[PDB]
Amino acid sequence: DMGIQVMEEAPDADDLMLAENTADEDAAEAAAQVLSSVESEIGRTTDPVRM
Amino acid sequence: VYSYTEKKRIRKDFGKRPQVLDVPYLLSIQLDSFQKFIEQDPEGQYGLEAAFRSVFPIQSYSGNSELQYVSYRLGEPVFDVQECQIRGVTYSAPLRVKLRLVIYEREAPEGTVKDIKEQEVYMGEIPLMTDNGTFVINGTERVIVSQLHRSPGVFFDSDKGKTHSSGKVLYNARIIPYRGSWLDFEFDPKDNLFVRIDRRRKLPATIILRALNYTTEQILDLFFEKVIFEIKLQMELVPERLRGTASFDIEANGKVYVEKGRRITARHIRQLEKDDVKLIEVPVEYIAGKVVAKDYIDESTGELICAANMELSLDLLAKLSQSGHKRIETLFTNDLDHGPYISETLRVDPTNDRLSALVEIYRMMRPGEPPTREAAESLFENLFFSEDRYDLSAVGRMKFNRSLLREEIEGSGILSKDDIIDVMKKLIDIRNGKGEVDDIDHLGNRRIRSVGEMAENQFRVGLVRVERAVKERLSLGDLDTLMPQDMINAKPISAAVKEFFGSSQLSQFMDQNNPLSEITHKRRISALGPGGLTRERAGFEVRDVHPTHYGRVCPIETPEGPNIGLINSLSVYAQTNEYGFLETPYRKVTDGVVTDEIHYLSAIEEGNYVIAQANSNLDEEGHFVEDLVTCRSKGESSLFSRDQVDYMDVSTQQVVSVGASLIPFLEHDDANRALMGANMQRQAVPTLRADKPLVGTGMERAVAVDSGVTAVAKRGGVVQYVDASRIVIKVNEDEMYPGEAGIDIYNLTKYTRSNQNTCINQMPCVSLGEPVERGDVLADGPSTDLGELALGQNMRVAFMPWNGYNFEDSILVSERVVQEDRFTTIHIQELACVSRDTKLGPEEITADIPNVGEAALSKLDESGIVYIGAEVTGGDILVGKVTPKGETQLTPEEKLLRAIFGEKASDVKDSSLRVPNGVSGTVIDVQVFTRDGVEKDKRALEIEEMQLKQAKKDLSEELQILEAGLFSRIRAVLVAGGVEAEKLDKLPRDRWLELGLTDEEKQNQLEQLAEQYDELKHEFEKKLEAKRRKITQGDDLAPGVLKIVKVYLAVKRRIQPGDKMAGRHGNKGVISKINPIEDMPYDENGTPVDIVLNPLGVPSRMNIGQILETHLGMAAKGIGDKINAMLKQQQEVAKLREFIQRAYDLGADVRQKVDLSTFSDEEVMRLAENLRKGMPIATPVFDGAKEAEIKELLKLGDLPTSGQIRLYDGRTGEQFERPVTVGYMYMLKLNHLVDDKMHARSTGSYSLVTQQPLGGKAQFGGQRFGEMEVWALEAYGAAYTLQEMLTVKSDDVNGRTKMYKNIVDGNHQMEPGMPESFNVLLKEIRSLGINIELEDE
Amino acid sequence: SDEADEAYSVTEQLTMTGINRIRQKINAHGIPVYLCEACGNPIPEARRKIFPGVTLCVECQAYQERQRKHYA
Amino acid sequence: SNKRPLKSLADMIKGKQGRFRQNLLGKRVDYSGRSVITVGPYLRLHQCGLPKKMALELFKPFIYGKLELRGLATTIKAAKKMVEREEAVVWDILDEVIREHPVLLNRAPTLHRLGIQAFEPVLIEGKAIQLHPLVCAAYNADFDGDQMAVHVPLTLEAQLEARALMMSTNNILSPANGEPIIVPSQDVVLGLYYMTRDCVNAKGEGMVLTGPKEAERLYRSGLASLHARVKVRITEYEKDANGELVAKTSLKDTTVGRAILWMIVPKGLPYSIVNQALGKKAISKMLNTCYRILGLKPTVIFADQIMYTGFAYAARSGASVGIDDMVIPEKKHEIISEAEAEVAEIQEQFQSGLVTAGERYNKVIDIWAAANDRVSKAMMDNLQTETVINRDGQEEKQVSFNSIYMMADSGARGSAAQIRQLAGMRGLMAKPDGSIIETPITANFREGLNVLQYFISTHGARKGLADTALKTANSGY
Ligand SMILES: [Mg+2]
Ligand SMILES: [Zn+2]
Repeated sequence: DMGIQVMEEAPDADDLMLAENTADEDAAEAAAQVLSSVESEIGRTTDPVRM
Repeated sequence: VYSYTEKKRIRKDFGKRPQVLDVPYLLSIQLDSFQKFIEQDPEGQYGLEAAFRSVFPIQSYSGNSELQYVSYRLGEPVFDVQECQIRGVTYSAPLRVKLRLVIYEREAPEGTVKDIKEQEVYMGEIPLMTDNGTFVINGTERVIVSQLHRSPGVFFDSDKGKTHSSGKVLYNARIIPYRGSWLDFEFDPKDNLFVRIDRRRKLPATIILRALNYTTEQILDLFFEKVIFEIKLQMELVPERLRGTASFDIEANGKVYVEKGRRITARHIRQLEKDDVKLIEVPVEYIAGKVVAKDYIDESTGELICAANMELSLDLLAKLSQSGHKRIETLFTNDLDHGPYISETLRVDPTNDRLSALVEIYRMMRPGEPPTREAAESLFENLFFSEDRYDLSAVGRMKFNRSLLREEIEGSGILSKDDIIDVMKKLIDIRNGKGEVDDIDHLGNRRIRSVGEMAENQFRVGLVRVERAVKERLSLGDLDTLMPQDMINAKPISAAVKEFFGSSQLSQFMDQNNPLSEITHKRRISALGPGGLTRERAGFEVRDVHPTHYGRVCPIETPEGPNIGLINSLSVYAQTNEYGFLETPYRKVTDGVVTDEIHYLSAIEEGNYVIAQANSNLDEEGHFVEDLVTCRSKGESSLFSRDQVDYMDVSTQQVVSVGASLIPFLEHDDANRALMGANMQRQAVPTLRADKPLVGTGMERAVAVDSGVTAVAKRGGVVQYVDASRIVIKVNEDEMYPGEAGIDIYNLTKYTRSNQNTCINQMPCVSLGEPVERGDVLADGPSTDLGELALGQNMRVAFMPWNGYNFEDSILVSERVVQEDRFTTIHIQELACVSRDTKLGPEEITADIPNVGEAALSKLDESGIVYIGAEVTGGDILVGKVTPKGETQLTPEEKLLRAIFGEKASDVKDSSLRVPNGVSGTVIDVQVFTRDGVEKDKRALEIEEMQLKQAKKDLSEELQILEAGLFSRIRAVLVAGGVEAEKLDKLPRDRWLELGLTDEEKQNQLEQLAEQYDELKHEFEKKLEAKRRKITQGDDLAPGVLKIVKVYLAVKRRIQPGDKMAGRHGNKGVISKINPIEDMPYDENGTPVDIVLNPLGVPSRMNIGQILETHLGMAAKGIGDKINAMLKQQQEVAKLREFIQRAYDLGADVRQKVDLSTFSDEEVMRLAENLRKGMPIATPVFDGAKEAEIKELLKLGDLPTSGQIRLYDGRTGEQFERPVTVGYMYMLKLNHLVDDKMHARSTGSYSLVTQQPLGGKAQFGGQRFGEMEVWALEAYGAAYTLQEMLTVKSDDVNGRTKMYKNIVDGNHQMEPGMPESFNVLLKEIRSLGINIELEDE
Repeated sequence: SDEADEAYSVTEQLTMTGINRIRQKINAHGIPVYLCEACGNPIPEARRKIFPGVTLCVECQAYQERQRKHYA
Repeated sequence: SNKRPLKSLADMIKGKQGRFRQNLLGKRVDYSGRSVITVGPYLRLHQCGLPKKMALELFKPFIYGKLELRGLATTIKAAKKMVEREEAVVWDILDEVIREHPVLLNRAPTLHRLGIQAFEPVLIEGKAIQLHPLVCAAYNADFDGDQMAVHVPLTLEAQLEARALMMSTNNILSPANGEPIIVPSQDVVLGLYYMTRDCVNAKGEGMVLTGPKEAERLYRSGLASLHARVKVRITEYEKDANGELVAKTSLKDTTVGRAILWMIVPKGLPYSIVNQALGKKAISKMLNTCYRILGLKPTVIFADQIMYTGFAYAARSGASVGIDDMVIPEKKHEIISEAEAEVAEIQEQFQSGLVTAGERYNKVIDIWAAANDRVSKAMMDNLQTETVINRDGQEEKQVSFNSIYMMADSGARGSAAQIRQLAGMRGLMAKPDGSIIETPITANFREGLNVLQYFISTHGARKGLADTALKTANSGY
């Protein structure tokens, strides 16, 4: 969402130029402020079954 | 010597190269592969035996019970392929498997079993592949394409500089197992070797070398060379090391060897090695940059002065020197060649020993959990060296050993320490410049699956599913009376095979357009499918042709469009390895002599040899004639001496596929034109009457025979009886198989429907009392001609503009081609009327139809079905069906209407089956299927009695033909030795199975043949009984359907504008005019040109093959017309023999030879009559006719050598200036017809959820006016055009009806309202928590 | 367009750009340097007659070719 | 009941399967239909041959209204049955309804707004749509199986938007750049080039014709040849004024075809417009100056007359293509021997350590490119001229009437590079990586390639086709 588009293989040189870039930057700040905090709490979970 | 069906018409053959390996059976892939699968492997390693041995013997919970696999067999099917296609099922066989259950008591684990039980349980049905490599899965005929997937083994690949900014390439090596974890090594941009285990977190690569219980001294012993200094400060020297830019100058013995600063060179290396310089001296400062090699301690305290892999500085030099240290070992870490990588990796490497390394591995694999010594060691050993969790298969170990360049093709299945250390050395060597990466599209990394292996995998999946249930059921109770029939239900074993053969990307409808299309579709390799790459992730990687494709995959043939290079076709002589890797044959070359025997080489072996070219001239003793012969070594082609060459191509054709081997003069076409020409030859629908190519190659007979379209003899003999439906052959007595009756019958496949609605129909070729030999074709299949592949017709084409009528790619066809019905194709299509039971009652196939007024019901018989023989048009009622319904309260004025006319309501819809629009054929056939509940109607009992009489007549007629043949053979047995030759015919034929004869083994023969005819009688009887049972038994129709009536409309499509003709050289077009024959160009003899073409197409599209073919067809037709003139004036066979034999030996040293001198005088008249239309000509693919032989063959006729004659205009009759090229090009009607495309719609059906017009021509749909068309409309000002394309013509349900009412009212105005798409959008936003609304206007 | 004519244009551009890159790498017209810019050695006469305007002897040239083979 | 997620409200709106993407703009539309386009070279720029069956389906409500208006059908049901039987008066009603009623022709990749144009339907037999030749450039449509979708404007306002706005005779200039988009393509330019192209000694040399009528009457009776330099009396009208159009007559030196073609050119155009060979750019500039002088009506008329005369005199040209038309130069094997000697010498020097490996690779790639240039130059200088005699009797060189060359040089189709591959040598071939295989194709297509060279060419061929197949996917991003 940042967004950086986590892939499996490296993109081609043209796929960088052609790939539209969206969308800064409020979601940029929100995403970064979540990621900076996620590393601290380890027990965090989302499944209702695990809870 | 010529085959008897070959002397009928001998194709003259250029192609001077003599043929050594004759073309294989083109369908060897499918048939061999499915042979290995369903077949009794005694030493089970293939097919079903391997899967059964892999799941069994199942052993019960605590070993109380054991389910043991005894054997299998395939029960014979219920219906054959024709009956399967009619009835509509998969033609398969039951897999009856004899199993065994043994149960154990206490104190006898392996001890004596309390009891065992034998039983043959039935586990699913496997579909049976027909004699052509095709399956019948749901009545339709599938083909399972071969797959092309990466193999297990070690792969060395780099990012080629894309990843890092500097560009520095980063090489990785991946050990992909068959099953297990993916060990991978890869460089860091700092050139540190890392290792990741399953695409997990990166660890230092030497962490795993410590995990394999090495230390740093051992690692540096493995990866480096020890530059040993001694003691002062003397250096032992390996002169090869200092290649050079040289640090210290060089000196020994004090005089000089080299002065400092200047780069070290090969001359000075020569000087050092020549003067035998072992020990030189370097200063105390040059040793300051090297790296220590091993441990070094002080004896005084036993203290470590320096470990291994530790930087060596002047202080430590002094400290060792004072310790009496004479020896020092340093890493030979050059910068260019012997790069230091393990040194830096051991720097970054935090661990030190096997314990801490194993702990690191454990933390990476199973993270967060507190590790132990034992748990870490167990995880690591279970990674790669426990046999039940890591398997390099036989292929995997072959490729792993061969890729590391070892000579042990066979080996273990688990890794080892050495299999990792060799991988790491090869990685580092690729990084040092010695060695290259692997190519991914290299065909030594990819192997092929086929039906046998994919189906075997699905069967193993089913077997594991069985093993679950059987283990648990032997867990509970294990009680006696529980047998191996209750534990195994056939549904989930057969489920995977059914799902695969029906629902898979590789099970796909065979393309039956013509025989060539089937032959190519079966010899097809696919990179897609479950197990290979996907279309989204491919590349850019494997679309490309690769040098290892020579002889293995056709570089020409592949689809253009969404997947180029993802679907290649197998080459002509390509084969599959033992392991599954493609390979190709080469004639071995001993010293200079080109030996005859041939070895098959795969892309792995084929590199390191030197392989001559197939077009390399040779002496008669097998020597080469050129000193430097052009051959391709590992990747490139250069001139090698004749001594060096090891192998030679088996033929000139061996690089192409069977599709692209049928293009004459393929060498003269741009490669993409060849691609298009092959792909379009796949699409040529068969014309009404076949016509062999005047300019072929000699591949046509092979493609026609090796496909299942033409009925070929099995044994020679005489044609006892011919017919439009059957051929009876009385075998030569040499081939009788003494128990047999003698004669064998071929029943032709008459007008039947292929997958593309074309007509498959076999025509007899032979005639009564004419010999045949085994392998001769009896029945010409669809689009073959006297045994040869004949796709289209050879037309008298002219190349010239002609009035803008062949303008872009158009074609200008003469009316004469439309008259001769040259491109008229019979199409066949089946229309189904399903009567089900609706929730208000069942629907009837009655003829008492609603309102339709006794004319539409004229065709229908009493039961409501059309007659077999009627010619319907679009709209006629094939099957009249009336459906129940409710009242529905007809509005007033409809109430008033029916009250004034008293025409009370029907209550029953007229949902009947009427012919689709635009088709007009004859109803050639009608099949009926009544469920066992529904009784039957008159037409059903009629068709059943007709099929009954046909089945009985077929069985009896076969049996009596066979009885007469067997009585002939018995009478030939009764000619001597207990002989009756003149009274043998006296007593009746039935008083001959009781005939007397002397006491020999030949009265035994008479009694044997008699009791064998008795066998014929009784088995004919059971045949009749089973046939009547099948014909009479009710059908297993889908749930709810009372009965299905299937009409088969046979249409005859004629050539018309908008149809797409096409040549074999990528020249495709579209008929634009059908010119009257007196409007076409003619020559000075009165002969119109059949088709006119644009000369502009040829220069830009560099396919001059169509020009050379037009010239050669002019020559061939000139020869043939000269023959026709002689044959029509009744010139004697002196004249015919002379001229035909003069034309059959033309060209420089052609391989073929014919001598009409050794020819019966009647076999030259037959041959002449077949050469009277034109002399067929062959031109092998890279071997064919040179242009000078075209010119000669033109001089043989009275045609001009130039190939250009002068033409006159049809309408005016004044000669075209600058003569034009007219010859015979062989055109093909592609299956892109103008009435399969022309679609239109004013107002029809509308989709349910989104109220738009339906999509497609079958739904009578509308046209997709999309986003770009909307931009085009906005770029004009057409605001109203857009508002009505979006509102009234699409989606505005209340404005479309008002527009219709207005248009019929003659008031062209729209009140558009609002689209239903936006209403649905508003409701769908409102059904979220958003409240969206339309404000006050 | 025909779908092979555009393919022709693509192939033409590809081969031409490759050909001209490998041509520009030659730099035939040049300066008589007479001595290596890496080791100062005498660039032998034949190498300056073959390639007018060399800057490296064959040893330093092949060295540089190895590195530029890998990358960077 | 699958492996895939369920679709939800947010999914019901978003995504290309959502409402906005392809249900709010891209919709299926009624009163429409597609077929397979053919040439129909007799039409004018404003019409398209509509098949009678598509026309009878699309215009159904209009026809029903007509039959019930004229009394030919009592009610709409009776009219429905009439046009279902396809009686004899439904055809007259079709002619009347269609008379001035444009149809929008649209081809699938609408890259610009010229991928939609209103045409007047001309009813034809068969089932193929007949599309004007000069419109294919706008549509990017060749006649090798492409298809077109026809839509029917339904309102008076949409009829007037098609007629007034999108009619094919209104859009003739590229909206990206005002050059006319009605440039004649390949049979047309080859016709106009063959006719407007003199040779040294044809029939009737140096007659003084009285004017273009007499030159045409002379040519058509066959007394003079289409390129026979004559003095002809030409009256050209020049608006050199406040738009006054003064006439001026003179005696020009032109071929007979130059003057035969002058008969079609409108008034305001000078005479130097047709007095040269008239390849491709000459014709485009001819239309352009006609547009800058005279406007749109004379330019549409001129474009149609140009297409008609180009097709007519190209058919009379008889311009075929033979095998003897690929004149391989005789100095081809000499040049290849010299280049082969140069690569052998460079390989000998490399073996003696005088060069490196990559250095010698560069050298040999350069040697082969240079020899390829010499062969291409030699073949084109052999092909681009021919000898001929003559008034006084001596040989005299003129531009070649070779057919492959005439097609490459008229601009009609082809160019000296494809000509080089046809008769010159093929050259060096690439790989997909962009590297260049240093074993050239010393063969052409008039000769053959052997199995190895035909394999080597496949590399670049498959690379180019794989790219063109994927560029087609995202053609309009
Ligand atoms: Mg097209
Ligand atoms: Zn140097």
